[PDB]
Amino acid sequence: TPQVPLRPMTYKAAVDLSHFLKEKGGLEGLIHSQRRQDILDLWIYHTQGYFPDWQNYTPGPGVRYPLTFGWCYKLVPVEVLEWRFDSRLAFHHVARELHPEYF
Amino acid sequence: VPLRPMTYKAAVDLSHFLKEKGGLEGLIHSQRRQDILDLWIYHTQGYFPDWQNYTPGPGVRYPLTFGWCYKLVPVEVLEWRFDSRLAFHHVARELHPEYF
Amino acid sequence: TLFVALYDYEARTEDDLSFHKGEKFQILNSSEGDWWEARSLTTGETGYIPSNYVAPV
Repeated sequence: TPQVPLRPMTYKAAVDLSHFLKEKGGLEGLIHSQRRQDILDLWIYHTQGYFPDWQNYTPGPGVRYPLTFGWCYKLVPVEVLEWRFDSRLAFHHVARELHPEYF
Repeated sequence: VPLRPMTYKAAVDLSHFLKEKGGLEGLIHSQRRQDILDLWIYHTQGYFPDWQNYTPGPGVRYPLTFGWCYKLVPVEVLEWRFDSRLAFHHVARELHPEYF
Repeated sequence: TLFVALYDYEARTEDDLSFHKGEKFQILNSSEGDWWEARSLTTGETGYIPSNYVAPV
């Protein structure tokens, strides 16, 4: 199985993908680490082809909101953080209502 | 191309490679490029994409990986620059000890 | 001018097209990237497929 072409992540792509990893279960509740965030970016990249520059959350301390509108996952400290699904992210660009610099 | 751990020896051998080949030397910097490099090496060598990390500017960006003999030099438009001294002095640590 | 699948591929976004090695297609739009919008000769369904996964008949 070859490795599919590169293509940028997109809102619709991000959303379908979130429901996918939510339907599958596992990423939900998982403890965060760069090594994991990175294994993620690569697994998605290998399978889907989305260039690895989309899974960026915001700077802490506290909740880490995703910069990519449509990626329905955030990082919540439970500092020691963990992945948490929250569909409101698909309707509120909180990571821009907060940190507008990045946009 | 089995997945291997980026060690000092591997970093060095790599820096020598990309210097012999040419190109990266003098090239202007962009995250998308730094990313293209991370992936290119990952595909061909098998080094997990967490070794090419420079230091926060402004100014010169020293690599955090002891053995990667490349740094980003402003000419804040930046460009890759090979400096073998980096394999002898871990400047990115004398300077930014937090990352260590 | 209608391509055939070299390898199987399961899509994971509503806009991609899934297919089994041998499923024939017909490109509706190659001029936009390495992700071609194609039409399955089997089902009639359209969607993006990874061009590196197909080849002409």
